[PDB]
Amino acid sequence: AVQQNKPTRSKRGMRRSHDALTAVTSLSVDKTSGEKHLRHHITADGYYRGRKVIAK
Amino acid sequence: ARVKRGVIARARHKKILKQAKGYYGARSRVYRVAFQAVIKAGQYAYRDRRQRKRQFRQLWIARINAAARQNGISYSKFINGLKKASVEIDRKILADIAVFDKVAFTALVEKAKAALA
Amino acid sequence: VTSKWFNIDNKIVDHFP
Amino acid sequence: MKTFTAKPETVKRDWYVVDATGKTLGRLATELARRLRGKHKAEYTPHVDTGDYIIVLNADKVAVTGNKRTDKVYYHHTGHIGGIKQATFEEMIARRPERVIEIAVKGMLPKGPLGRAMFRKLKVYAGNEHNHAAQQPQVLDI
Amino acid sequence: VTGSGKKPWRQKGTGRARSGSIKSPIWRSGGVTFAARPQDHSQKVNKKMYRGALKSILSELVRQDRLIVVEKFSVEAPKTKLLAQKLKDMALEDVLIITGELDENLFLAARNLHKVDVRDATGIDPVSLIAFDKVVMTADAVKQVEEMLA
Amino acid sequence: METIAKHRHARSSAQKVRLVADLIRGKKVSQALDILTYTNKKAAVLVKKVLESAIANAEHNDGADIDDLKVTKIFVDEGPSMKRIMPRAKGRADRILKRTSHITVVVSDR
RNA sequence: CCCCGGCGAGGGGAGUGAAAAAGAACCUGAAACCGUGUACGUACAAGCAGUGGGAGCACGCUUAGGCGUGUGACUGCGUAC
RNA sequence: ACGGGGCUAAACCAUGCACCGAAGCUGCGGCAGCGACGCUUAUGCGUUGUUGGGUAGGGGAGCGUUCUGUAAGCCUGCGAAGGUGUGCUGUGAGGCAUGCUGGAGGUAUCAGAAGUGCGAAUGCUGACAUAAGUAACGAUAAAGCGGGUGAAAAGCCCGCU
Ligand SMILES: N[C@@H](Cc1c[nH]c2ccccc12)C(=O)O
Ligand SMILES: [K+]
Ligand SMILES: [K+]
Ligand SMILES: [K+]
Ligand SMILES: [K+]
Ligand SMILES: [K+]
Ligand SMILES: [K+]
Ligand SMILES: [K+]
Ligand SMILES: [K+]
Ligand SMILES: [K+]
Ligand SMILES: [Mg+2]
Ligand SMILES: [Mg+2]
Ligand SMILES: [Mg+2]
Ligand SMILES: [Mg+2]
Ligand SMILES: [Mg+2]
Ligand SMILES: [Mg+2]
Ligand SMILES: [Mg+2]
Ligand SMILES: [Mg+2]
Ligand SMILES: [Mg+2]
Ligand SMILES: [Mg+2]
Ligand SMILES: [Mg+2]
Ligand SMILES: [Mg+2]
Ligand SMILES: [Mg+2]
Ligand SMILES: [Mg+2]
Ligand SMILES: [Mg+2]
Ligand SMILES: [Mg+2]
Ligand SMILES: [Mg+2]
Ligand SMILES: [Mg+2]
Ligand SMILES: [Mg+2]
Ligand SMILES: [Mg+2]
Ligand SMILES: [Mg+2]
Ligand SMILES: [Mg+2]
Ligand SMILES: [Mg+2]
Ligand SMILES: [Mg+2]
Ligand SMILES: [Mg+2]
Ligand SMILES: [Mg+2]
Repeated sequence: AVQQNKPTRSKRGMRRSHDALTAVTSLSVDKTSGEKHLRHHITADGYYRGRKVIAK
Repeated sequence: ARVKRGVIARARHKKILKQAKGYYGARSRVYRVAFQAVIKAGQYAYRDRRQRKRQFRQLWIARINAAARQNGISYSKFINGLKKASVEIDRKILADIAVFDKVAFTALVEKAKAALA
Repeated sequence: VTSKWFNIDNKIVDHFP
Repeated sequence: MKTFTAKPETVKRDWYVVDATGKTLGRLATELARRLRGKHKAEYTPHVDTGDYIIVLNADKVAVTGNKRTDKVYYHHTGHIGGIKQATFEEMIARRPERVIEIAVKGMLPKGPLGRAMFRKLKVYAGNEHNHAAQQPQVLDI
Repeated sequence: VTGSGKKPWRQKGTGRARSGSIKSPIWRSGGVTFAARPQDHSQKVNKKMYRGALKSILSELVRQDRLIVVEKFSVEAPKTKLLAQKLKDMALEDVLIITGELDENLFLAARNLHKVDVRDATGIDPVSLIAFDKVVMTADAVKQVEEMLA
Repeated sequence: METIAKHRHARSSAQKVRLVADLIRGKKVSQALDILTYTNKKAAVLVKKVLESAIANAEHNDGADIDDLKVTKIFVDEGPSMKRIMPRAKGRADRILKRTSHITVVVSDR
């Protein structure tokens, strides 16, 4: 099926009121390294909750 | 002599789009839709210059009817009594007195009840 | 072109004789 | 000079209380609608609500003439198909005494967001007592 | 217009407006609808109407004193410097000189001056008389034009 | 002080990139940089490079300080399109538009 | 020439020029179309979306006053070409 | 199967007097057409009477566009045409003045000639929307991991399954 009238630029923007992205509320700070990371994720060099889990 | 329609067409399109300011949607953006909107708005303005003289009289009647009934007389009997007393005050003025000078609108009602008597 | 085979198919097109 | 227009933020509204015992249903509802709308004031403006607040007491003792007591029927539709429901005047006074007066006054007011604002100034009670003693309602033999 | 007489698409079924040629004036690069041909714009004026309008022009120049009559007008050498000085003495800026016979030297002197025209009584035309601000006719030229208009 | 960085002819449509730019409008560049690092969108990589570059124009050219810069003004504009052809069934063909963008970031220390 | 970037694309400065919003996609640079900012309206309200009436608000102007501009709650009438 | 609320009259019959009610008629201001008659026109004015809904259609009078003469004139780098606002003005088509952009042309008056005016033709060409960040991403033979390079590796190279 296809439209009978051209939907306006307000109906288009109302449909997109639910299309926004949500920012990450906070980043946890590592216990020893002191660097931010996603919560429950290892940091960018392999520290997770103090210990170094990936010595790479 | 070849004549190009460019400068002149733009002036005449921009005239109609200038009168269509405040209209929702394509009626203030698109010439085709805005031309019909400006024409239909000129028919309403002509028709409503006649109704402005009716809507306002209808309002003046209804404020005299309400102020007169506070003095114990209806509109139809109050207007008759002023013709019998040869008072030629306007309905636009009578409805004005009813709001701003309630002691002068009273004095008019005694004048009308007397002649109606 | 012209088709839109269902605008050529004459069972679909020639439905009201 | 232009005609005076009442301003929504400076209109004076007052509280009245009406007893509805033995009044005729429709011949009372027209006086309610007249004052709910403001037609009794020299400041009446069509697009402003200049009316008064009205309390109606004893709503279950209102009266109808003729055989309307058992023959007046109130229909409404629920939206679902086949949902046409009716009640007589007898049955609504039994169940919803206040609804009978409010239906009558509501059909006599203007339709639209201003006529719905007039209807909010009508307080209707089935009994004889009301909680608005703080508003100091005056008595109306209307 | 250069092109083909092929029909761009068939008459029915396409969903497009009927077209029959790529050279029609509706289309871009098509013909002109009422295209021009070379034309002759010359009109006819009766001999009497032409001569009757020179008499009005001439008798009107006299009324507004733009007709100046002399008996000799000539320069001794074909030099634009000489004719320029001669015209300054008579206080003339732009002028049409009408002479009985075309002087060999007065012609060559006057053609670098854009506000000066030297002409023979046989070749005066209506637009020249109205155009220039002053007209100078030698005496032998006045009698030549009087007979020509009769 | 106001500082600009642009990315003209970015290769993604404006509607997709506007989702990302609306996250960092009005934030400080410190918060903005770490928000952009943890959104899994292609447009966040593009926008982050324009932001890190505006920050750099502020010290070298304007002599500002990172600790108090804010993303005062960010927007995306529709750019030119590259038009292609997508062959469809039964002999028909379509028109693909590969849409681009212009990303502008403005950082101000005030 | 310097700076961010991938020894990128793109940009910010510096410089040339009368002009660089004349920067090679380069005179002028309209409209549709798409955005960012500010003022006002809008989440109990039914329809060719205007027109007549009209409060409130915002910004100007000048006063011993209400005028201009923007918006338009509520309201009569109104079924495009 | 009163337009509705409602109505025992807010129904019907008879009489009467008020009022409401139209772009009808009157009041006040203005414009134009046609007659009659005159300060005497000079083609106009004054008094007066009257008319002024309009399709097909007939009659009259104009605006603006490009080009030719007037014009080797006049305006213009102290800012032309074009673009974009604002104000004033005419019964209309329109005109005029000016802020900003623009950076070299424009053209009075009065005559002349027309490729002289666009919303429609399933009109023609170019740009750009809508549906919509939706369907789809082309055989249901199938991948998993380690190392390398690299700004970045599910897909590239190397190795084992
Ligand atoms: N419907 C089938 C067969 C078909 C092809 N061309 C047609 C024309 C008319 C009717 C049917 C057809 C298809 O599209 O492959
Ligand atoms: K050919
Ligand atoms: K020469
Ligand atoms: K420029
Ligand atoms: K524009
Ligand atoms: K309205
Ligand atoms: K200009
Ligand atoms: K068209
Ligand atoms: K889309
Ligand atoms: K697949
Ligand atoms: Mg079709
Ligand atoms: Mg051609
Ligand atoms: Mg001959
Ligand atoms: Mg396919
Ligand atoms: Mg094929
Ligand atoms: Mg420079
Ligand atoms: Mg140039
Ligand atoms: Mg340009
Ligand atoms: Mg609300
Ligand atoms: Mg409700
Ligand atoms: Mg009725
Ligand atoms: Mg009357
Ligand atoms: Mg009237
Ligand atoms: Mg009339
Ligand atoms: Mg007529
Ligand atoms: Mg010319
Ligand atoms: Mg011009
Ligand atoms: Mg034409
Ligand atoms: Mg038409
Ligand atoms: Mg194009
Ligand atoms: Mg499309
Ligand atoms: Mg869908
Ligand atoms: Mg789906
Ligand atoms: Mg899918
Ligand atoms: Mg595949
Ligand atoms: Mg791997």
